[PDB]
Amino acid sequence: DGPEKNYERTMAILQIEAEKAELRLKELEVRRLMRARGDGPWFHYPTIDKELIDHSPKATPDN
Amino acid sequence: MNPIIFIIILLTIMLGTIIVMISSHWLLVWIGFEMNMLAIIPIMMKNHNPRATEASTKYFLTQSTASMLLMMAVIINLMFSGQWTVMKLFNPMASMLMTMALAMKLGMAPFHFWVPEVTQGIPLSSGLILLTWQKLAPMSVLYQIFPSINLNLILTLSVLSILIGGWGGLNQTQLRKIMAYSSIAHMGWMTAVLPYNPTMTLLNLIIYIIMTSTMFTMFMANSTTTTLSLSHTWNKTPIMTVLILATLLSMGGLPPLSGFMPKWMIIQEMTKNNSIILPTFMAITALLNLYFYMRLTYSTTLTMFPSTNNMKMKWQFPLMKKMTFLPTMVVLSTMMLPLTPMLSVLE
Amino acid sequence: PFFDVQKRLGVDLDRWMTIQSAEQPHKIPSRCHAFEKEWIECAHGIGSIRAEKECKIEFEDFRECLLRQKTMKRLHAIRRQREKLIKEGKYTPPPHH
Amino acid sequence: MMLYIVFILSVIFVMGFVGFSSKPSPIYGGLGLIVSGGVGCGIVLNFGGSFLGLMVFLIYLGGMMVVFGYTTAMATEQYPEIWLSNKAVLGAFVTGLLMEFFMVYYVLKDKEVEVVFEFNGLGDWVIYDTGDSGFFSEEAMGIAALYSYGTWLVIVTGWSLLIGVVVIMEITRG
Amino acid sequence: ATFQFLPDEARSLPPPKLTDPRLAFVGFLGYCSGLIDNAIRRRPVLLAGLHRQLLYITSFVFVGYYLLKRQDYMYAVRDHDMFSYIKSHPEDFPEKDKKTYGEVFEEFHPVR
Amino acid sequence: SLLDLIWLEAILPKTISLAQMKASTLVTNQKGLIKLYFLSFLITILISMILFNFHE
Amino acid sequence: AKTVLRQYWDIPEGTECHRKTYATTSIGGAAGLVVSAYSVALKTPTSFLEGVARTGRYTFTAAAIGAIFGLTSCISAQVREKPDDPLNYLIGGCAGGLILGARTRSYGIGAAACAYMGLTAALVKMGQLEGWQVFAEPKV
Amino acid sequence: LQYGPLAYILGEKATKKMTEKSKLITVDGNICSGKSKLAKEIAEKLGLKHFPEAGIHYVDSTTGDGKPLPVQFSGNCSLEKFYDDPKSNDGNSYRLQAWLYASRLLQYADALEHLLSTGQGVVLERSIYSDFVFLEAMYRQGFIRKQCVDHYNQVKKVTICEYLPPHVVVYVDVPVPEVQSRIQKKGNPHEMKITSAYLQDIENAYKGTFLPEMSEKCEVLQYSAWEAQDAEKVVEDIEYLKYDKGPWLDQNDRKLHKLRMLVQDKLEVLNYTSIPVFLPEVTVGAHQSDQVFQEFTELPGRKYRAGYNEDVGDKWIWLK
Amino acid sequence: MSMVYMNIMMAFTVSLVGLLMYRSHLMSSLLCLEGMMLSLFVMAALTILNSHFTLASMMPIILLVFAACEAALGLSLLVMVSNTYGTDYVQNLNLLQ
Ligand SMILES: CCCCCCCCCCCCCCCCCC(=O)OC[C@H](COP(=O)(O)OCCN)OC(=O)CCCCCCCCCCCCCCCCC
Ligand SMILES: CCCCCCCCCCCCCCCCCC(=O)OC[C@H](COP(=O)(O)OCCN)OC(=O)CCCCCCCCCCCCCCCCC
Ligand SMILES: CCCCCCCCCCCCCCCCCC(=O)OC[C@H](COP(=O)(O)OCCN)OC(=O)CCCCCCCCCCCCCCCCC
Ligand SMILES: CCCCCCCCCCCCCCCCCC(=O)OC[C@H](COP(=O)(O)OCCN)OC(=O)CCCCCCCCCCCCCCCCC
Ligand SMILES: CCCCCCCCCCCCO[C@@H]1O[C@H](CO)[C@@H](O[C@H]2O[C@H](CO)[C@@H](O)[C@H](O)[C@H]2O)[C@H](O)[C@H]1O
Ligand SMILES: CCCCCCCCCCCCO[C@@H]1O[C@H](CO)[C@@H](O[C@H]2O[C@H](CO)[C@@H](O)[C@H](O)[C@H]2O)[C@H](O)[C@H]1O
Ligand SMILES: Nc1nc2c(ncn2[C@@H]2O[C@H](COP(=O)(O)OP(=O)(O)OP(=O)(O)O)[C@@H](O)[C@H]2O)c(=O)[nH]1
Ligand SMILES: [Mg+2]
Repeated sequence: DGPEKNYERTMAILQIEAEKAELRLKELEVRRLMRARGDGPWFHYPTIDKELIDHSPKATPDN
Repeated sequence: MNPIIFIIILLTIMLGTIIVMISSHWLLVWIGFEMNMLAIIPIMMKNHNPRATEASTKYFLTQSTASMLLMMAVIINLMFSGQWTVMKLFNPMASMLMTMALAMKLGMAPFHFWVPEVTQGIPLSSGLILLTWQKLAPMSVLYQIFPSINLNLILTLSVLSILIGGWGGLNQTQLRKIMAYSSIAHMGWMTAVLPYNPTMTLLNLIIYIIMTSTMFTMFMANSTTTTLSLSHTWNKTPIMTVLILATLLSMGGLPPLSGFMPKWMIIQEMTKNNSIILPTFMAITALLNLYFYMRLTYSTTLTMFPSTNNMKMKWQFPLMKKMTFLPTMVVLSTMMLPLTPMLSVLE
Repeated sequence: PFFDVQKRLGVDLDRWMTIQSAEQPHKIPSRCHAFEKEWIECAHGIGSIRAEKECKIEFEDFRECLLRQKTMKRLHAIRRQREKLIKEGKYTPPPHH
Repeated sequence: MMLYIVFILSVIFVMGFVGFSSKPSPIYGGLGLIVSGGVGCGIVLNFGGSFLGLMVFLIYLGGMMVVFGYTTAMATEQYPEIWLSNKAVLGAFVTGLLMEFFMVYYVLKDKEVEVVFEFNGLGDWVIYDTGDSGFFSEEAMGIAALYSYGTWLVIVTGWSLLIGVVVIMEITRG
Repeated sequence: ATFQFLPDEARSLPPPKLTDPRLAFVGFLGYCSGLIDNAIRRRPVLLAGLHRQLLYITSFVFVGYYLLKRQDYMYAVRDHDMFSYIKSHPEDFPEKDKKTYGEVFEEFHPVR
Repeated sequence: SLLDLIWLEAILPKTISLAQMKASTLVTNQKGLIKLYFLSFLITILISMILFNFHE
Repeated sequence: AKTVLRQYWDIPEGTECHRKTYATTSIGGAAGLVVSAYSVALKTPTSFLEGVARTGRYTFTAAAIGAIFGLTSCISAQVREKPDDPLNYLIGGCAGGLILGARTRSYGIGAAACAYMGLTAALVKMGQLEGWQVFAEPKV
Repeated sequence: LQYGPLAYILGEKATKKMTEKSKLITVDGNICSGKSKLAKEIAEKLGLKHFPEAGIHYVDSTTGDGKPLPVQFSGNCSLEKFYDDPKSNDGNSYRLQAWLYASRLLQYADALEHLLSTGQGVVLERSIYSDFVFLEAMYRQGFIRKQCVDHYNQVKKVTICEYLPPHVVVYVDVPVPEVQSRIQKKGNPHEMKITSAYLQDIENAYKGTFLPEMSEKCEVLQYSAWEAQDAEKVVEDIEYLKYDKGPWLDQNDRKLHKLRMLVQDKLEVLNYTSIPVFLPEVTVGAHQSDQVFQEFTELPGRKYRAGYNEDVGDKWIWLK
Repeated sequence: MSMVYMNIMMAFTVSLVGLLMYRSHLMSSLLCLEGMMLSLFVMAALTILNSHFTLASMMPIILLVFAACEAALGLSLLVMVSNTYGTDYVQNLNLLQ
């Protein structure tokens, strides 16, 4: 292969590697914030589903 | 045992595990554990000899005690939360009791003394159920309560299990006690990563089950239960010795074998959380496991021990054991590292 | 659950007993029905990490209803003082108390 | 004094447990467990659970009857041990009663006691519900719901009892 | 979705090609299992039971195809979550003012 | 000299391999008695709470 | 342990050695007692005295190791005017290893204990200087 | 459908095939006592399967083409060499005895499998239950070490426990002086070197240990030389037996299902004949072991599992 | 907490220590197991009854059902242990050391 093909093949490799390297750092920062603040899809530990509550009139008034 | 009775009992063992895994209510989880223990004892007692009786009694006493602590945790959780949902626990004393209860059920150190003895006292097929299927239910509960588990407690058990499993295997010549201590060591890795990434606990669990299932199936094929009895395999089935070698090296975590993957992934997760001293200590201590895997490969595959004259009679007869799934499990036990990114399916 | 087969298949095997704000026979309400419902509705959908922090009031009140620890401490404080005042000839209970 | 009915029963409850936890002859361990089942029924009864209380008493009476039979066959020696006959049994028995007494003394001396965790000693009546005028037992409606609401619970319990018969026969067929 | 191997939203992703290198490896693993099966049972390894050998390959590829599809989907989900979170929290991902090496300073360590 | 004695006797493969043998024997030389194993379960729980506060 | 460990780190390094030595001696004794409980539980003594005599050796051996570690580590820093020096714990660690060898009647253990305990202690001092976590909080 | 739990679940239970002609008969007696001739007659008259006594090549006859294999594939154990030099240094005496026991154990399994699978009774000439008589005579004559006797007991202790003893034990009781005469008439040169003491040790082992034990759990019939001549008399006794003792009365379907599962898997049967107890007599090193094993697989129709050898005319291998 | 809980919790602890500290008779330890269920039953019942959570009133009953299975399972093993050694002593169960 000529120097030009390998040269610009190298650039295409460097771009892909640089893009992945950035996303790897971004993910570690997103995971850090999501876990600390619990305001994202990840680390979303379940709460009790409110559709299980009964809202009918009960046998007594105060409840 | 009537074959139909064995199947129904065997289906009940699975039913209890499935009930634990699909239950959203602490009572049904406890019921699932009781159903599982009820159905497994008759499998342990299947051959009705004093050793099997001892193993079943030691197993029953351990599992019963864990169920009491587990139910105690559930009732304490009920006092301090008024609900039964399977999820984080609302009382730290309840978290400790449940964590310890599950640790005994798994056989984690220092609640490990029963695993070597129960495994040695029961047939190989029963030992396979004990060291593989019986891990699913307790692990699945740990996978749901981990947000409330005390970090020091869970990591203390993991470190102790890896050490005690590593040292315990060095002195064993019985294959069932080697698998027991190997199991204790591997359980440590699963719970060590649990606080950080529960997915890697599932990955380690599945890969441990595939590799443990393969080893037990190969022991059953030639009806070997001791190191020396296994040392005759080269003189009947040469192919089997080669599969034992590859599977044992994989269990030791040697690249490029499948067994390296869970250790590789767990180290990644722990370092991402700036946990450096612990994965380094864990990886080095796992070299104890490799050492007593390498002895078995020496006496099994890489050398040839003396035979006996009567061995010539076995040359004329073929293997007739089922060896169910053995060709598939051994390939999965060894040639899966190139497919590591498939672990995201567990997410 | 580990495997949420109940949600997938739509069957309801054990969710009915999980909470005391769920439908009870003849609509008999639990003592802490209102406190549970408030906490369950506060924390719904936001996750435990957020709920531990943004629903402390609802949970703290619910815990008080369940175990009544603050109330019993208050009563022991009142009862203890009356013993001090009764024993010192300082206060005298009215006829109805 | 009568307001402390539930506490007094709970004191006898623990004493029964010290009775069989000290582990004398299972003949006397069974006796200790029968007593604890009795005052345990009394405790639950005083909280409005007459059915729950009477049943735990009934179940444990049949269980200890089987235990008594098994003791004479498989857990008997020439000189069955009473609480006074053994130093280890007496030492455990004495230790448990002294640990019970002191907990009682402080909680009564102060109306609160700290034994690892804070306990209020105002009497157990203070937590009871004030209002009540339904024309039924709440425990009965809850227990009776096992057959309408608890379809899944009946299946797993029924199966386990059926398997229990199959299992015990396998285990005991040497 | 809850407890679903492939949620419906996964159909917006391009399915794995039938010539995927990862799928070819899975098919190869089935071939090896087929050969081991002949070996342990002591049949001619390459020749025996070609009907059995074809089922080892076919079943591995069948299961592998769906595993690769779920694998791909879970990684698409991870990116979808990550990018939306970055969108939802601009203050936590601020653009760096990028100096050039002409402006930035680096201490020089001679290799003498 | 004595300094190299520490740098050797401590790091010898014999030293490493022979300490693993002691630890192995301590771990595995048990009596197989239900009584002793459960007595140790009691000690593990007590020191877990009293000493490490795992229940706190 | 949490509170006892805190007080050791609470007081400045190289100063108040009597208090430092009290901390390490307490850490030494607790470790010996824990070993004594497991030892007697799993390897039953023949008589009640030998059970006490076995508790006596292990607890004293462990307390001596800690007391010598705390004393040597504190005094070494005090002499050398270098509080936050990892080397001070290296000397404390070896002295402890020597106590184990002296208490054990075996030059093989004393040397090996010196090296491993010497390196371990220096890593501990490095650990809190640099902030290394052994049980790290989940963060990502 | 190969027999297994599924076949049993579908109605292949032993009780459906047994009768009062489903018996396991063993014919015993000293050397040259007329066992084999009597054994054939009993089987012919009762319609039972006759099993010729298990020799060095019994396992050969049940596998492959049925022909004897070269003796290197049996450790070179030699009956003639035993009679010429019973004290040879290479351990031929015990190596033969250990091989013979495993041959009888294999034959006993084959007989039980035939009995259970088809319901037809069988007739054997000696068995694992009476093989020890030669072990006892060999040791009493100093032909084997005490270590060899202990080895034999270990293998027998973990193998003979899993089987049921014969229904009927026929014993032809011939006095020793008569045997020494009959051996002379027979013409076998090696066999003529058997000493009277050896034969009196076999008779002592039989009459003193074997028959008393078999009495407690089997129908033991004994006969003189002249009674043994007419098999019709012997058959008449067998056909009018009671069968009121022994473990065969306590067997049921699930127990015989377990027994059949064992005897049909020959490697499971032979499992403990090769326990790793390194006696010099029966131990073999890797270089000899490896060299003979490679030779074994080169034998015709022996490299692959039966049915997969093209060099002996097996077809459709790519579909099997 | 309420004062009854002090003795019920103490009762569970006493039986737990009872189970963990063995003597000779294996039957004695099986009683300490039934003791733990009895205290668990009682303490669950108090919580459920006091809080007026109706649907869990069946929970203590289900607790007894699976305690009976454990006791029946434990007694079955004691039968086979006794049939082997002639006693229920636990020191005889040490073959697997
Ligand atoms: C690609 C990504 C994945 C990368 C991971 C690594 C992939 C490799 C994983 C291997 C998985 C196990 C399958 C190995 C197949 C081995 C086949 C073989 O070696 O031949 C078997 C041969 C049989 O001998 P024979 O009597 O002639 O035939 C009887 C069977 N019909 O047996 C013998 O006769 C040999 C007896 C002597 C024993 C020699 C032992 C040293 C040589 C072992 C080589 C295999 C090493 C495998 C270990 C893993 C290596 C990475
Ligand atoms: C495993 C092959 C190497 C054999 C030597 C063993 C080395 C040790 C293995 C340890 C783990 C390291 C694995 C390194 C390979 C994985 C890295 C990788 O290549 O990922 C990308 C790969 C697709 O490769 P790509 O760059 O996109 O080029 C496509 C050209 N058609 O996507 C993949 O993940 C596919 C990886 C599977 C292997 C390549 C499959 C080639 C396709 C034909 C099927 C394989 C049949 C030949 C089996 C060879 C076994 C030795
Ligand atoms: C592209 C392939 C690259 C392979 C990379 C290997 C990576 C490691 C994979 C590990 C798994 C290894 C397979 C499992 C072991 C099975 C082989 C074995 O057990 O022993 C070797 C065996 C020969 O033993 P034998 O008893 O003689 O069997 C009869 C075969 N004629 O069987 C053998 O003869 C050797 C088997 C291995 C050779 C595979 C050959 C590839 C398929 C060729 C297609 C068939 C060509 C037919 C040619 C004849 C027609 C012209
Ligand atoms: C993680 C990424 C990697 C993914 C890996 C995927 C793993 C899962 C894939 C399944 C692995 C097992 C594949 C088994 C292939 C061999 C099956 C075969 O050829 O059987 C031949 C014959 C029975 O075939 P037959 O039952 O008639 O087929 C219809 C099935 N209902 O009878 C025989 O002689 C077969 C005996 C050898 C087989 C071992 C014993 C198992 C028995 C299996 C029963 C049939 C299973 C059908 C497989 C279908 C799978 C889709
Ligand atoms: C292995 C032996 C097992 C024996 C089990 C014995 C019974 C165990 C009782 C468990 C419940 C004890 O409960 C323990 O004490 C009181 C209970 O109000 C709490 O007390 C503390 O926590 C709560 C938290 O809001 C607050 O009141 C405050 O922080 C503090 O008072 C503890 O946080 C709790 O952990
Ligand atoms: C830096 C980390 C390196 C990690 C390396 C992995 C650790 C693996 C540990 C394996 C240790 C077990 O291996 C064991 O060691 C002891 C050392 O006394 C050997 O012991 C050998 O020498 C001793 C005396 O010196 C003899 O009493 C013994 O008869 C002899 O076998 C054993 O033969 C060996 O089986
Ligand atoms: N050492 C030894 N020799 C045996 C054994 N079984 C047979 N033999 C020998 O093999 C030869 C044949 O055995 P026999 O059947 O008893 O002799 P026989 O000539 O056939 O006399 P018959 O009873 O009439 O058949 C004899 O030389 C036996 O000594 C054995 O278990 N051990
Ligand atoms: Mg003959």
